[PDB]
Amino acid sequence: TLKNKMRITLSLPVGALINCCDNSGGKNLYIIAVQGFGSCLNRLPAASLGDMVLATVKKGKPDLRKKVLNAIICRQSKAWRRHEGYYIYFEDNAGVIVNPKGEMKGSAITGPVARECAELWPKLSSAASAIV
Amino acid sequence: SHRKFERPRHGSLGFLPRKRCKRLRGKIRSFPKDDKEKPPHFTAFMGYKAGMTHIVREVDKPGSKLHKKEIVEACTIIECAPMVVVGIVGYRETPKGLRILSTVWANHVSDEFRRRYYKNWYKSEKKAFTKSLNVPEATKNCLLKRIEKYCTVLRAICHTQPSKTPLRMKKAHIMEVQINGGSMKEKLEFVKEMLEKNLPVSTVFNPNEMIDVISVTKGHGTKGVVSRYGVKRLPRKTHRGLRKVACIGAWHPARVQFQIPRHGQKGYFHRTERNKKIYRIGLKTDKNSASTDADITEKKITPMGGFPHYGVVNEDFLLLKGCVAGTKKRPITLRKNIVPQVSRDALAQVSLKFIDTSSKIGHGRFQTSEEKVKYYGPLK
Amino acid sequence: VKTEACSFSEYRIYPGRGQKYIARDGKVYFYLSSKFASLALQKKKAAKLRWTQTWRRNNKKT
RNA sequence: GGAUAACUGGCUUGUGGCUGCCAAGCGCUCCUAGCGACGUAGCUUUUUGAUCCUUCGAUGUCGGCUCUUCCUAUCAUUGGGACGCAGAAGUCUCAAAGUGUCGGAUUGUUCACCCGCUAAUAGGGAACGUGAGCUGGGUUUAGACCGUCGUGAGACAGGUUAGUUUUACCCUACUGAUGAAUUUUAUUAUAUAUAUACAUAUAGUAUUGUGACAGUAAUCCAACUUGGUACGAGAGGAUUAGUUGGUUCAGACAAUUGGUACAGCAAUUGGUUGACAAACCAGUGUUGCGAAGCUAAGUCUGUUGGAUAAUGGCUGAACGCCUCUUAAGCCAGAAACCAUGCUGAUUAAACAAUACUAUCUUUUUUGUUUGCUAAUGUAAAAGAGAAAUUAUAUAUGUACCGGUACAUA
RNA sequence: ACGACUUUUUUGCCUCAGGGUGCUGUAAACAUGAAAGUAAACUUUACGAUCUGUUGAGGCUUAUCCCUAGUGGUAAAGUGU
Repeated sequence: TLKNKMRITLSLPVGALINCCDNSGGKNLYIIAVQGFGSCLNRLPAASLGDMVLATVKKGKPDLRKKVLNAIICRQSKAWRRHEGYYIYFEDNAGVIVNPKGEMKGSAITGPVARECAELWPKLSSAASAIV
Repeated sequence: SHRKFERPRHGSLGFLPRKRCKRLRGKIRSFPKDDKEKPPHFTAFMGYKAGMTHIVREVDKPGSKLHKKEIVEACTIIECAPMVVVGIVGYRETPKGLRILSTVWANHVSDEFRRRYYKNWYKSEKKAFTKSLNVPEATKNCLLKRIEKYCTVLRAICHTQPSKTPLRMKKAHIMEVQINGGSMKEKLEFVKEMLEKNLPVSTVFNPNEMIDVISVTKGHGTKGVVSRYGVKRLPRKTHRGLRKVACIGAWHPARVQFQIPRHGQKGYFHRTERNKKIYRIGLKTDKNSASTDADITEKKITPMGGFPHYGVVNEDFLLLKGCVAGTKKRPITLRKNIVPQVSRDALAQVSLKFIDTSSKIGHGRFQTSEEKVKYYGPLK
Repeated sequence: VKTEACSFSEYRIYPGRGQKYIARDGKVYFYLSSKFASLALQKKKAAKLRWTQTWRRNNKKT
C-alpha cells in the first residue's frame, strides 16, 4: 500500500464531535488528537480525510466509552478542490474507529466514503457502501 | 530570560528595508551567464500582464497519487507585442565592476522612444534625438570596432511599442538585454543584422521553457504590523487596540532592534519569481489561438466581453503557469533562468486540453457570444 | 464538443467553475453557480421560480 | 534616612549547577568500551546564600500573554570518530547554534505533575527580556469571614471573599515618506602600431545603467521501490540511494472556490403623502441575491559554486626501521564560512555612458592695493627632474629548443 | 495620509450616448382573463388577496468593467532656469 494522499482542505479542530458511521457500536467520535501533526505555537491541530485521528467515544456501547481509539475520517462537510475540476463537499462529518495500524473495529461503513481516503485505506474500501 | 515557547520570527528579515521600489520597470538585477558555445541570442523580453484564466492539462508521473489524469490549473496571460531594438551597448570588465565603453544607436527610431525622453512631449518642440541619428557610417564602424577590441559584454537596447497596448500611456518602456552565445564579434554581427527590426517573443522563447519573472508588486499604501508582517493580534482585553504593535523590548541595548516588524508600506516591492513554466505561446496570426484540438470552436485568449480592465488582448501572448507579481496593466519582464534547468517539470511537454474564455466581469456562466445567442434565442 | 450539462440547464458545464454537493442519502448534486447553490442550500423548489429553465419548459415557453 | 530592610545590578560563589585528574573496585575475563569509590583540582553564576557598595524630594513590586534577539554547556537534524558497535538498535563523543524545539488537562504560579502528537518536544542570556505593550488572577491599602494566638486594642512570610493599573504632541531610536547640496574634490583612462595627469571635470533636464557598501531564507517528515536483500542461529532486519507525496517557514497572487456590501436589482414590517403607481422616514428599518476591490481556511513559486572544519588518508623525514606533518610537502572531505542567487543602495555627502539644451564661445590686453552691481583664492613652488622584472638561499638579457647555452647587474 | 509616483493633454483625451459583458428576476400598463367567496337577477351583472397572459420582461451594469477617432467638448497662460 502507498500512503500518498495529496493536499485536502483543513477541517475539524480537536474537540470536534463527528459521526462513527459503522456497526462498531460507537455512534459518535470526539477527536482528541491528530497523528503526524506539525509543531507550532500558533496552530491548533485540525483533521482532513487522508489523516489518522485519535478520538474518544461520547455516545455508543459501554466498552468503547472513555477509552482512547484511533480513527480515520471518511466524510467531511468542508469543501475541497478535486482535480477533476470542482469543489466537492458532504453535508456532514464522519469517521470510523480503527486500531493504530488501521484495522477496522466496525465492518460496514453506512454512509458513502470519499475516494481519496478509500483508495488510501483498503480496509475502508472493502467495508464502504459507496465510493465518492 | 529565555522565551516560554519557541517559534521563528514572522516574515523574512531579508526584504527589509520594506520600502517603495525606486523604479517602475522590472529591472534585471543579474543576467544568466554567457556561454561561448551557444549561438547568439536575446536573454529577456518585456510584456504586459493582461489577466488570469485557468487551463486544463494532461499529466505524467507514473507512481503519482493523481497520476496521468488531466488537471485544471491556474495561469496568467501576458500580452507580448514585438519589442523594437534601437541600440547596441558595449560594457567592459574592471576590478571596480562593469563600465560602459560606448553606446551605438540605430539610424531610425520610434517617436514613442523619444517621447519617453521628453517629460512634456505635447508642449515640446521635440529636439531630442534629431541630430545624432544622422551620424556617419564610418563613425558607426569605428565605434563597433572599438567595442569589439575592448569589451567583454554586449547588451542591446530594446524598447516596447506602447501603441500596440490598450493602455493610456504612450511613453515607450526601454531596456537593456544582454546577448548570450558566441564571442563579441558574432554578437556584433547578430545585433547589426537585427538592428532596426522588431523582435517577437517567440524569437526569444520556445514553448515548454522555464522562465524567470521580474515585476514590482501590487501597491496597498502604508500599512500596520498585522497587514505588513502577519503578527498575531493582541487579546480581546487590550486597552489601546488588538492591532497594537509587538513589544520591542531590551533595556540594554538602548535602541530599537531593526528586526522588529513595524508599520509602513505594503506592496510596491521589487520581486523575482523564478522557474515559471510556459504552458503556451499564442500568436496574433492564429485565428484559433485559444482553441484546442479537443474543443475546436473559434477562440482567441480574450474572454467573453474581454478581460476586466484590459478588454481585447491585441497581439501575441504568453500563457504562463500560476501567479505573477504586480497588477494587470503592469509591464512584466520575462528573463531566461540563470542556469539551464534539467528538472522533470522543465523537460516536460505540455498538452493542453482546454482554455477557458468565460466572463470574469460576471460569474462566467457562458463562454462565447455565439453560445449566448444560441442559448437564449428570441429577444426584443 | 461537450463535457456535461449545467444541472439547472442543458447547456455545457466548463471544468473549474462548478461545485459538487453529496447529500445525506448519497446522491451527488452538481452546481454551476453560487446562486443555484443558495437555492439548494435553502432547500427550495427552484422550479417554482420564473427565471429557471424548468419553469420555462413547464409553462411551455421553450 | 540609601548613615538602614524588601528590587535589579555589583563583589564573593559557601550552597546550587557543570567539568576534571587519580585507580581501590564494578564492568563474564578485563583499572579506564562503559564506569568509578576513598581522595584531590577547577569552572560558572542557569539556584540560594553571605552581603549592604548603588538608588528611600518614587528605577512601578509576581505570573501570563505578545514579540525579537543572543548564547552553547547540542535534545534532535548534517558530517564523522569510539564501542562490551552481528544486523537492528543504541550508547559515549567531536566539528558544529545552519535549522527546529508543539496540542492540551490541573495550578495565582516559576517550578511541578500527567495525557497526546512528534524528528526532538534541549538547556540558558537580554534590568529575574518585555506594566507611558497589555492583563490584574496571585503577594501587598482601606470592607468582610473562619481558625489559632492575644485580658484587650489587635496579631498571624494562616486560610478566604471583595476591592480606580495616570500622561507621549518632546528628543533620540527604529519603521516607513520627502529632499536641496557638495572643486583641497574627483578620475582604473583618454587620443590616432604610436602618444599622453605638469592632464582632464561647465552646468540644466532626461534616459540607460555601474554597484562599493548594507541585508539575506528556505525547512523537516512520511510512504513505497531498492528489499523482505545484505547481516543474522533463528527471531528479526538496514547504513544507502531513487520515486511520489505532505508539514513548517517565506515570497507573491485572486483565474477559481469560499469569506466580504452605504456599486446594484428584488422582497417585506411600522408610519406618512386620498387611492394608484411613486416614494420617503426607522443614526445601515429588516430580508434574499450580490458583480467589483480586497482576502485564506484558497492558488502558485521557493538556486550551486568556492574555500574549508571535524575526520579519513597520501608522500615523508626527525629516529638504520617507523610515522597523516605539534618538519617541509600534499589530498579528499560538513546543515558551518564567503561568493552565486536575491533586496536595498541621499547606506558611496559615490559614479559612468547617451540625448537635447541655457544673445554665446574662443584668443589677446589692462586690472582684482539701496545689500551689493569692476574684481582674489590657494595645508604647501622654489631643480616640486627620474619607467625594468620574479625575486630577493640569485636574477635579467641574447642566442639556441616552459627548457638549454652564452653573456650582463 | 501628504509629498512622491504612473500618465495623457487633438491619429488623442474627457464627456455622455450607443453597442458588448454582465447582475437582478419577470416592470408599469391593459385583459368582452381565471380565482377561496361575497351581493343581486331568474345561468348574467356588481365587488375580490391572488395567479396567468401581453413579458427571460422591467431595472441596473463605471466609479479603479469592455468596445466605438459615435455626440458634444478640450481651458489658465501662470512660474523657475
